[PDB]
Amino acid sequence: MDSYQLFLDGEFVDAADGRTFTTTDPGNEQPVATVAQAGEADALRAIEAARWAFDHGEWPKMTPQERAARIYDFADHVTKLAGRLAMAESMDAGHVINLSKFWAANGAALLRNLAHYSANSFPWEEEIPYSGNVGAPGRDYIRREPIGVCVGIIPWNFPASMAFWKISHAIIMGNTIVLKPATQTPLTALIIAEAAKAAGIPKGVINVITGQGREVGNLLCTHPDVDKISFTGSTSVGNNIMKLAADSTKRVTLELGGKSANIILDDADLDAAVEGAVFGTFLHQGQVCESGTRLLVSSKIYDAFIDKLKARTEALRVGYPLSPESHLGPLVSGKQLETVEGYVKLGLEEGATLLTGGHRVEVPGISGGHYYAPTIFTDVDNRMRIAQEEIFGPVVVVIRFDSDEEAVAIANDSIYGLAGGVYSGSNARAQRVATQLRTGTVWINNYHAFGDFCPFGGYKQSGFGREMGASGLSEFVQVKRVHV
Amino acid sequence: DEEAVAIANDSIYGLAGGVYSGSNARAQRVATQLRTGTVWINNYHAFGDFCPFGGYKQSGFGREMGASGLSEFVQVKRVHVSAYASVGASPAMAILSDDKKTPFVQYNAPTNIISGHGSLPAIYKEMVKLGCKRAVIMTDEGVNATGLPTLVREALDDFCVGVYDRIEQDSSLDTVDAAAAYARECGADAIVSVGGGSVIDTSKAVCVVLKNGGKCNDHMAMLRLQEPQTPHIAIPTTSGTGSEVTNVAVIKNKAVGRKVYILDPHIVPNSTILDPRFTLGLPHRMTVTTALDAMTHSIEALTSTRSQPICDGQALQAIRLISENLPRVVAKPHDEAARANLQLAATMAGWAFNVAQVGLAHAMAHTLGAIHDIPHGLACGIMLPRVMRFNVDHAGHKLALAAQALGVQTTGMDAREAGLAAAQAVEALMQSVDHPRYLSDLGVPRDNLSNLAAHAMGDAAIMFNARPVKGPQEVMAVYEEAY
Amino acid sequence: SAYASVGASPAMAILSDDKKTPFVQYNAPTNIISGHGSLPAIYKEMVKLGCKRAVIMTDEGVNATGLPTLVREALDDFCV
Amino acid sequence: SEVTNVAVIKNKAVGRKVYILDPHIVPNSTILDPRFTLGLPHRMTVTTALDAMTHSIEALTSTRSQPICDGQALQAIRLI
Amino acid sequence: AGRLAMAESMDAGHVINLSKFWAANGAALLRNLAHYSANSFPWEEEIPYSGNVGAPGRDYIRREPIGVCVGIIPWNFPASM
Amino acid sequence: KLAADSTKRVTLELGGKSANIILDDADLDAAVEGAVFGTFLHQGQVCESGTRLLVSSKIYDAFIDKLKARTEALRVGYPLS
Repeated sequence: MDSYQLFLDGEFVDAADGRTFTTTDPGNEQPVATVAQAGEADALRAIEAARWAFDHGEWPKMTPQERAARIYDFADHVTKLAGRLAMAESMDAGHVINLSKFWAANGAALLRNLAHYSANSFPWEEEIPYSGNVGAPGRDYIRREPIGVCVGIIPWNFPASMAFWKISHAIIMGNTIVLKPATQTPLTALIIAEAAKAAGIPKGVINVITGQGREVGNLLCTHPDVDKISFTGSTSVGNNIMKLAADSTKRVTLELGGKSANIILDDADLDAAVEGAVFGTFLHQGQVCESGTRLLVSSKIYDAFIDKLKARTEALRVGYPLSPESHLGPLVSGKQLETVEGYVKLGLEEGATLLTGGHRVEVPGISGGHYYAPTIFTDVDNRMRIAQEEIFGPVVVVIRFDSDEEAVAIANDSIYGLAGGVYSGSNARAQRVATQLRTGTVWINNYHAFGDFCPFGGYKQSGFGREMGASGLSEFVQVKRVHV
Repeated sequence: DEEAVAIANDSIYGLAGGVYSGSNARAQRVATQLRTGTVWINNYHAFGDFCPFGGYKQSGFGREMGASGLSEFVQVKRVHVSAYASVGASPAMAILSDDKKTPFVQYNAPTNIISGHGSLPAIYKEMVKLGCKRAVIMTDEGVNATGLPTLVREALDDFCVGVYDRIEQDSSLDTVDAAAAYARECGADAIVSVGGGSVIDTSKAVCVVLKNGGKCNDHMAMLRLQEPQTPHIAIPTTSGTGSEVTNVAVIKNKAVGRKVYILDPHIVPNSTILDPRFTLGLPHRMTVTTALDAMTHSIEALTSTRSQPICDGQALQAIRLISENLPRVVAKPHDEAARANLQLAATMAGWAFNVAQVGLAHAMAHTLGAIHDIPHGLACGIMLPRVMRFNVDHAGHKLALAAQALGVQTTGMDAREAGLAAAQAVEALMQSVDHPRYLSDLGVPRDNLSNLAAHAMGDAAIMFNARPVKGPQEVMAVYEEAY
Repeated sequence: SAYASVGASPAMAILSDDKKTPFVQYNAPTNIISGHGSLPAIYKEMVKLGCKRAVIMTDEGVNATGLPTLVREALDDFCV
Repeated sequence: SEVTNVAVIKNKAVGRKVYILDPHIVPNSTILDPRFTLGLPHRMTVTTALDAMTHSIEALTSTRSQPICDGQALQAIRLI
Repeated sequence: AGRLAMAESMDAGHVINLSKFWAANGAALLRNLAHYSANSFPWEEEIPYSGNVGAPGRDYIRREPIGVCVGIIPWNFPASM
Repeated sequence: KLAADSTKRVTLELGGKSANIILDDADLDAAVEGAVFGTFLHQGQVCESGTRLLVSSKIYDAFIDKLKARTEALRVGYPLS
């Protein structure tokens, strides 16, 4: 059985006390590997390593063009581990192989693209031709500089992708990052740290610590030597991490969950609309943050849409993640399965009509595993708790409307603002609907259209700040005005 | 000054600061190290409407004034308008379905084709059309020994300013960098490539580097460039690689030991010249290997998941021309018409697989070439029919069309039967034209097949073939069958 | 001359019985978009060409069928 | 006409169709959406199909026929 | 301008030579920021290269107002802040 | 901390202890004038006041006397005067 170690100061080391814990495959409930359990001493060591790498290391001092070559080497060594990363992701987080086989390629492409943009197009120095002050002649210009030590906390939804996002955004701009993966899925961050070590990244730039409980997270958030926290997860934990970081006045970026609405207009193509709705709701068993769990369907096409949606949903195959024939895998843990069952029971109590699913699934040839059938609820009002509270499971609620204004009002009637989608046969009508949605991302006739230069983020209580693009890169730099 | 900087930064606040000095350079050296949101040199309290201000550390966060200040009071929304509104239009949604076909692609072929007897002098006018006056010829030692680059130089006359002949077979990033440096020192504004696929791909990379600057490793991306690159004219000397009309260039990364890609419609050569003089003297082995490489291109393009009727027409016409004219070239080496037909077949096969994309055979051939230095044509030819039989059941009526193009009669037969007949015809042609057929002849050991199969899965050509590759266990089977 | 071969010029074909002139240059730069529901791609094609103000040219018979209305809705704000 | 470089215009003051022939007048892009021909009547369908067939057959026979044009013409004939 | 300067001097203790410019500075700032917003601020921005070849289409950025804002200012520079 | 409970965007502008650095090649008259201004504008109640004055050892003696004289030359009186 494989053994994994913390990545501190450019080397793999055990925990200070030598404690370890075992990860488990959600597909068959078998142990996968043993991972070292970081304590408070290891968190302190990582913080000092990052602080020394920033204050006295060569990483923040070298030019963007010099950082670009190191990032290219890092991306190449990341590509060299594609199969291992995909297999570990499938065995640890439950991603199906058809989904998880692209993670290393996507991460390397993102690294190369962001490094090229930083080295070639990012405005590291910007002029101010007109300062608005005639009594102070001189040269005014803007310098952008790295913030310092960054702490990135990622959830169990997309471990490899989120780790790549955090590491790229932190280190490409010249900062040093301490990465803390989720308790359930720690392997992919360590595998990426292996490529970071192989590529010759300076020591202390990238640190990965894995630990159960929440003492390590509190120590990371409240330490005076940490300059920025980038957190992704649930709203309740983010609202507490922000309170913890408030005591030292440090920059915090929050990416929280959503209850994204998918709108189908009466002129939409029913085949494409059904396919897109099914994809955007049941990709990765509905455990994506931007999942369209609220399906707004026009009254003029409700009857035709419902039957096709039912057939398409029943056509899905649930099986082992490593089997290429599987479309859906298991939930990340038994607690998540119990939460989904509780939400289904609540929805049944509230009076919603259960169209399909709502029960556990036994995968043939496999004993154990957290498998759940995709679930559809109909006759749902927008003020029901199931239409208002995030689930993180393969459950969808269908709500009908009569007009585009009513659809917009229903979609905006939520505390989340992460994403949304519109399906229509006219670009003008879809854009008219989209310009009124109070969400950070709107997809027209598509869903889950990820991009390297397309910023994404949340409105309202879905968080603040953006990732990817110049907007994402600007979160990790300071702004200095110099007057001569 | 270092002590002053250390004292100034020794605080929990980062709002502002000031430096007074008689030298701007010294003051700026002191200022660039201060961890404050605003630094004044020889001034103080210099407020401005477009000058952002704010604090570092425990002086707060965020900025006021300027675009930086105005950006604090706006949200950012990303809107994506899909180009297609149909089921199956996106490869990403194919994960949750048993059907993997993705037929939605956009077709383009802007290359200006020049062909015929004595068509080389047309390069003199093509240079004027492209607005270029300083061309540098890119070639290699083997082609330079035959005297064809001398013919190209005489055709260019005063538009040629240099010749670079140091391009090596299986070129790398350093070869591209050296060629780009040599082209830049000569003040080139256009690149003329005379050679095989390696020379043409290296010239594409050299054009990208010349246009954008930097190093070759910086530009290894997919669909990133937004504007036309340095003008490029390709003059192939092999009877098929297709590289004169494709948008992809493959470069070896010696520090990684892996062939990297650059894929962009803007790296397609502006023009190409199909003069039969450049292939009249080609030996027998090169002729048969390049013809079989073109045949593999056309057959794989007819079978891939992204096959389109235009690509089908190109592939079928190329297959017909190759089948009709390869025996004529083998028997009658300086038959000019057959050489021209082979060149046109190669160009059309390149057009076909530029859009339809290649499958597993090229994924195998690339690893074979990267590890054992095996030429591309032999590797493609020896694995074409085994890949055909490998995909014989998931390929539809396409293989029947290929068999009809080769000449095998298919007035009535099951799709399996027609697919097997097509591979039988391909093997018949291969044996008729003196083509090598087994990997044992070229020195690959039996045991290294596991490592080769493992290295095969890392290529991007997978997931474009008709049959999805479940893992290395099937690549093992095909490699062993090829032994 | 762009060509140095016999039969390359149509003018010299006057003094010969053979009239074939096979020397031409081939080009096809048009970007082909096709498939079910491929009309929305015009919105991105307008951005690729660097245009923002398109005018639809049609006739009465086609305009009566409502296809130009579909094109206008696809163009949205790029149609003037 | 969506991919050709020639445009034919009638000159009413002369009563003769005049020509403009240039590679730079080729359309930059075209959209082949089946919605734009799904409602075409029978007479228009057969006449346009026969016009395309005439194009392909004449191109295969003219004095300037080339193998690329031959492939295009043959594929078009087969599809029609 | 005169009323604002007099009130600032009497309320916050600013000397008249300092407080006599507050209204002019505020109006100039308002005009400059309004002109920049109307003419140069990127309210709509294109994304020519999204980094995703599997999702063709038009990507662009819309910038929109946040909503209700609360501004708390200290006694240092009341009018300017 | 109060705004954390509803997850709303917060921008903070807090105080400072800004340092004013005088190098040995600086012009002593201009340096003294600038230091006095940047420290005593509005009685030092500006957020960006340079309350920490870093002076090189090579020019300390000459700078201190001029700074003392310039500071004692300041007049304190009614704001409206």
